[PDB]
Amino acid sequence: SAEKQISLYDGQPFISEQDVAAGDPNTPALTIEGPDGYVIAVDAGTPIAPEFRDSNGEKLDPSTRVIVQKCDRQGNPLGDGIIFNDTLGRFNYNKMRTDPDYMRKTAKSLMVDEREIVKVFVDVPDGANGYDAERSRFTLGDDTSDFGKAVEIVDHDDLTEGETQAV
Amino acid sequence: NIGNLSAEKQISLYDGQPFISEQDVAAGDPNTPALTIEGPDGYVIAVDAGTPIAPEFRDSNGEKLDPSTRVIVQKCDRQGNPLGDGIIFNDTLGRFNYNKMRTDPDYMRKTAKSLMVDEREIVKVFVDVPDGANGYDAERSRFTLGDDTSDFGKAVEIVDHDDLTEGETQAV
Amino acid sequence: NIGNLSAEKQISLYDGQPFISEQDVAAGDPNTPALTIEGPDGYVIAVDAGTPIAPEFRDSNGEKLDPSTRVIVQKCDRQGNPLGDGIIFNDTLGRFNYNKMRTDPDYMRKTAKSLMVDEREIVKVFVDVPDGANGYDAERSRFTLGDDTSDFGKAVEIVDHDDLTEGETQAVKS
Amino acid sequence: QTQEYTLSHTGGLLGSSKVTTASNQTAPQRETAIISFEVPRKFSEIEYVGQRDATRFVPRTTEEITGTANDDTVVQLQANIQPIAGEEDMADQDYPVVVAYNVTQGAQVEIADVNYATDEVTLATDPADGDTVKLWPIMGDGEVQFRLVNQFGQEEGRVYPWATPLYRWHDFPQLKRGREINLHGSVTWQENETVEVLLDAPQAITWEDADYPEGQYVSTFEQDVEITL
Amino acid sequence: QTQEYTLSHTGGLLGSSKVTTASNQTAPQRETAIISFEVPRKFSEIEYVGQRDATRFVPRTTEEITGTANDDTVVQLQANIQPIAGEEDMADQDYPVVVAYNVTQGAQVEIADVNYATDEVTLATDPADGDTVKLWPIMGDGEVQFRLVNQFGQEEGRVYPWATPLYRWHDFPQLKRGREINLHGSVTWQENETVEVLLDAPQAITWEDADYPEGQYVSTFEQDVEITL
Amino acid sequence: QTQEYTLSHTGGLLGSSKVTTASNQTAPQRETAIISFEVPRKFSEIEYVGQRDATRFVPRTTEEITGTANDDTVVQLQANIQPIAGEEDMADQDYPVVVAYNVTQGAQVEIADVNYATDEVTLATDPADGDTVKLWPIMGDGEVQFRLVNQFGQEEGRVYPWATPLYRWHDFPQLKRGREINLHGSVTWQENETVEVLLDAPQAITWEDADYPEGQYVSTFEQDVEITL
Repeated sequence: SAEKQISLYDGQPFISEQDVAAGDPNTPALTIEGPDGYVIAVDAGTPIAPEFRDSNGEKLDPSTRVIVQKCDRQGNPLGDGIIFNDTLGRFNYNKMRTDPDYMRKTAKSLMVDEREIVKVFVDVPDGANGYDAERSRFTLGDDTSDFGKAVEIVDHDDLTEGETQAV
Repeated sequence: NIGNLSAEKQISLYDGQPFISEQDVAAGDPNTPALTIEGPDGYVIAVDAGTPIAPEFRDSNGEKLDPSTRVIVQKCDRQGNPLGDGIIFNDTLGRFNYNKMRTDPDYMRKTAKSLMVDEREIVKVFVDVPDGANGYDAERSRFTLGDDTSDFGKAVEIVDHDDLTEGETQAV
Repeated sequence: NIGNLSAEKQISLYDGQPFISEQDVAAGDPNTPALTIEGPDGYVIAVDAGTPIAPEFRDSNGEKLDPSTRVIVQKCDRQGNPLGDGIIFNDTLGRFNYNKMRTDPDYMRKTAKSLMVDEREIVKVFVDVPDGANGYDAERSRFTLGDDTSDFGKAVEIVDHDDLTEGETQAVKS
Repeated sequence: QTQEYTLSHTGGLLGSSKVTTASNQTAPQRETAIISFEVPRKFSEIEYVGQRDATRFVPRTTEEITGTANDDTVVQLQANIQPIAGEEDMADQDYPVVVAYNVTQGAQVEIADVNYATDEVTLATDPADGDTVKLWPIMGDGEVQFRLVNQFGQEEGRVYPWATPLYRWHDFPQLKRGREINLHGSVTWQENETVEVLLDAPQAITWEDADYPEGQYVSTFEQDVEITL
Repeated sequence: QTQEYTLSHTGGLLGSSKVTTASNQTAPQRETAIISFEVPRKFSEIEYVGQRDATRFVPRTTEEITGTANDDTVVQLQANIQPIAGEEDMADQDYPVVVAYNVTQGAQVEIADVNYATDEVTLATDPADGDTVKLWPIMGDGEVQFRLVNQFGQEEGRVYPWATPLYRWHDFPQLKRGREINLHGSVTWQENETVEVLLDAPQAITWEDADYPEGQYVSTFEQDVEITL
Repeated sequence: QTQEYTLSHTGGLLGSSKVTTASNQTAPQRETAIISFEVPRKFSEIEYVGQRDATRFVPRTTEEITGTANDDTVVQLQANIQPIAGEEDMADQDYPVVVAYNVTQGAQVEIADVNYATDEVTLATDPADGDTVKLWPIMGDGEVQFRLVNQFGQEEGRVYPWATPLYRWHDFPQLKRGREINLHGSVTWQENETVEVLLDAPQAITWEDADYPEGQYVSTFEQDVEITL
């Protein structure tokens, strides 16, 4: 069918990234951005693999925080609509990538039209190591597995509710 | 004796008020607002389609910054969050001719549209200095939004939230 | 167990409280308020037609100021603005006989009329020292408004704004 | 079968075992406890009713003052002093606001004059070098409240949330109908549902010193109640 | 029988007896009074209407500056300076923002240049050691309001609760239709219902010094009114 | 318009001004406060619901241990130690129960073995005479509760009267659905109706030392909430 089950990560074209310094929560380390004619969707709960390590390949301070956040056009943050306000010092990477219960689901569902941004703001408060991306990764889904969920992509061409989803 | 007055009151905001805020700014840092207006509680303020500004933004050495500099007024809801749908006065800096524009109708520069500010809503003054220029200071700078003393210019319209039966409608 | 209570509560105000404010005063400056009462948020207060006051206003050297001194309690809306429509307790100083007037029913000086104070409304205590007198200090001074412990005197009545449905009406009153 | 009764800072209806006394925290001001009231073996319940029931509380502090060859006669105190019922005339205060006692000379130390709101005092006598004196001024500038315990330490809460000050306490003349105290509150507590008074103030408190002259008990708290037998 | 008229900081319709001038409080900033307006013997009433009526107010301060053998030519001021109508070019300010006068040499002291927002000034001349000079810069960084009196001191309140600043006052060019001032407020006061202007600022004010060169009056306030005869 | 969010021992939604951290009282055990949560400028309300909402709290203490020529390698602690989730195998504790750091050598101090319930530890390394070491074992043997404030200090009371222990806190493995914590309680607090956590224990607590290696923050508290915007 037109629906397809996928799982995102860092090394993709439409996604973008950048290094970040300590005490600069307004600098997004990851910028997801709607492609043209490809709507996506996220139900109320889907995994994330928030790997966010140092230059020296070390997860940053546990007091670090991650905030996923929706953004409309204009490169603009938005309050009504936000997912995954959480710390860093919580995930236990090596297991949470696999187990069903160390897994981490979203707050609520989501949709992303052909041009809509999502940002991953990172509050490193202070007294910490700077962030690097090449030593870091990210995900949003587990389509391979059974118990877990995944991202639902659709091509805008094969629909008649496209205008309603555009509203 | 004193004459009675309406709830609507005509004023002109500026830097040295308490509920307004400010901060210094460095070059090449647009997302750092130099002014943060903030709704007081039990008050609404209103701005019609066109109202002046006196965007004085000088250097530490008391000089208007580069004409390439830009000013953006911007509404913000709660959450300290910028907003795009709802924005006023995208302009440069190098266009005001301060010494006259505080006074003259032609040099005067109004808003783009109207505005309203509930008991708790923020407005921000973002300043795009291009790069490598002189840093901003606030004590050597001023700002306004209205001309209430004059007779041709407009002014800001404040109301106390208690004095309205349409308060629920303006809350929606 | 504890016994339930109403929203209405009977109290007596004074200097050493958070929301009240004060300041020192010099002679010949009646416009300087030595006390600035200030409506707390979500707490209306009320004063009926007559309630005591203990206008204890002494010198730095712990002495009641000149008897020609005067006290004016006065309502104020916001804007730090005094108001003539609404004013209580225009009286002198060297009259009260402090030591007993905090106690006896007879000395006890009641107000001129009632009062109400919304979540942010100010009241001020102007102090007309004539001139050339001794200055004012607050730490060597006190002030009160009610008699809540006793059985003959009145007290200030506080209510939390949340516990009412006439709050909009009193807001229109102002 | 309801009869009114009276309590004390000592024994009485509790045998000095279902009651305790205690000092307070000073360096960090804390709304600490100084005195409790445990229901004893017998009673079905106890009742307190402010606006109907009375109260008395006479608090004093303690210090230690040496002397000198060229003795001073004069002292300062970090505890604000006021009168009780009217003037500061020690003859007619309804009980003194200061007590003093020399230690070397096991005798009183009478007062000549008080620097009233300055919180300083002049004495009548002349102490000696290295001679110790103990004072017991009254306690002001402090709050008070009541609360309750559910047989463990789980508080129900408090009687009446708002506090009351002690300079005010001294000010209102005890011992006069109408001018008596009647707080606000209405409670009840059965066996082992103890009560505890609380105090928040900088200064200390004193219940006993074993050298205080006037009757073994520096301070007191006393109170009326309505008991079911 | 309603006719418009004008008031002054001096005499006029009041004989310098139904008006007073006054300085302000500086060490504690206080919203003090500098000038009043008592109704004189005659009138039935007076009316002010902001948004219809005008106003003018030219405030200056005072200081004292010595000199030196190796005189400085340069000064700093603890009172922020601005222009009035446009540039800081003393030739064309519509009235100067600074005045100076040497005391030893009973003569003016002309200006060469101004450090504009630095709040410092360069002079044209060279003062001498121990030589006194008096300056009269303008006054900024201060509020203003109006109020009223009920024949005693019992204030009715205030005309318009919100204040107005003086740097702004200087900024708006006086003497230009439309660009004139028209505040907000609408009042009336009969015999002995005096008015008083109020000012809150750190710095002083000056009405007279008897050595100011330009016309005996350092500052002024002037105003329009609508009088019933 | 209800959205879930997370809090911290630091800043976040409060800017490190509408929150504070604090140590506790040790010599007299007191159910003191260590951390607050003031509502900031913006929000209409906050909600907590035990049995729906989560919690995390990682407490550690501090001490100071010298060294010796014939150094011991061995220590005892007056703070009972337990595991967190399962065995005491420091490799796989889900976070260590002890941290150590030499001061002279600005470096870690690794552990060899633990005397488990004896509350003693063996180290891997050999400290030197007069050499200082800082430790950060976890905190057990202590209670915890919540409460509330009415904008002053007048407590409404408490969320849920019964306490909870910290050895138990460590015991339940955090980070596991179902095995998560969900206390009992249901509350709401608007602007300036601050919350304060409370702790009663003998031992100290530590939020920061500026020499703790792992991320500037010795301990933490973190929590979920349901906010109205």
